[PDB]
Amino acid sequence: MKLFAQGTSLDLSHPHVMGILNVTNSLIDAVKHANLMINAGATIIDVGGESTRPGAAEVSVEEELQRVIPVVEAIAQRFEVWISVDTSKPEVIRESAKVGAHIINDIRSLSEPGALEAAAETGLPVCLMHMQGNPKTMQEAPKYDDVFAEVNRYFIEQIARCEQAGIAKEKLLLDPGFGFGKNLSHNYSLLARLAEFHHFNLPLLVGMSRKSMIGQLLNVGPSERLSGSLACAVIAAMQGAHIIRVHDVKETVEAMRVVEATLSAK
Ligand SMILES: Cn1c(SCC(=O)Nc2ccccc2)nc2c(=O)[nH]c(N)nc21
Repeated sequence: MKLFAQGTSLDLSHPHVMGILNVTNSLIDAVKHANLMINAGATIIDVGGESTRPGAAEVSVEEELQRVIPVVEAIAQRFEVWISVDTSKPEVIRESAKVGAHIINDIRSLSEPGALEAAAETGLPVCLMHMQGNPKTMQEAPKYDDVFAEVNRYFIEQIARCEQAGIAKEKLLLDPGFGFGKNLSHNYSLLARLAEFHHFNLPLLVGMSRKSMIGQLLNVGPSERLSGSLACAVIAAMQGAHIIRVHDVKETVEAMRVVEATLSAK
């Protein structure tokens, strides 16, 4: 299983660690952080200029472009690493691809006006993530009759929507969207049944690093969640998840080697 973008490819025969690069001189530092994550073994950098917590500011198109595009460019020029852009805005999707972005990672699965068309035109890989509602309201009272079945249904419909716009199935990644309109119970149901999403024959991407599903279980703050984050990452990668989105790259990469050695022997 492979992905293709910007003339290169990503070989998904082993788990990949995707390092988080938040962009909120800013440019000097982002590049430094990207370099460390690459030295620690990250094969993808996820660049994002808009926060997804409920009180977060709606960032304007011009503010998001100013923060994200120079970082994406500066990485594609310096390094061989793949670049994921964490945006919902067609303009950022377009401008990101023009300066070397390899993956469109949209928490809203191209629901914004023009995002679907913009993504198709780039020809890049697209991640389709599940969220109930939207970031400012999704955690109030998340509800499912059956959370696995409903996330599954959502992937069926969104793959179809992507194909209808000329985005081939082979471009797509799927992500159950841990913490995106889900309580503690919902998150763990999804993680326990993650391997069952393989029936789509598509790369699974997961993001659980330092999240509330760990925080509520250990009753600790974000800085104290590493062990819980590694446990999540290992549980996911053992079930065949292809890309793991994390803050702590060195440690996750180390844990992924142990998983890979275990999977190779199986
Ligand atoms: C951009 N993005 C995010 S941002 C939220 C976050 O990191 N929260 C958070 C960070 C630190 C502490 C607590 C919560 N989560 C995902 C995900 O799970 N999947 C994909 N594909 N993209 C994603």
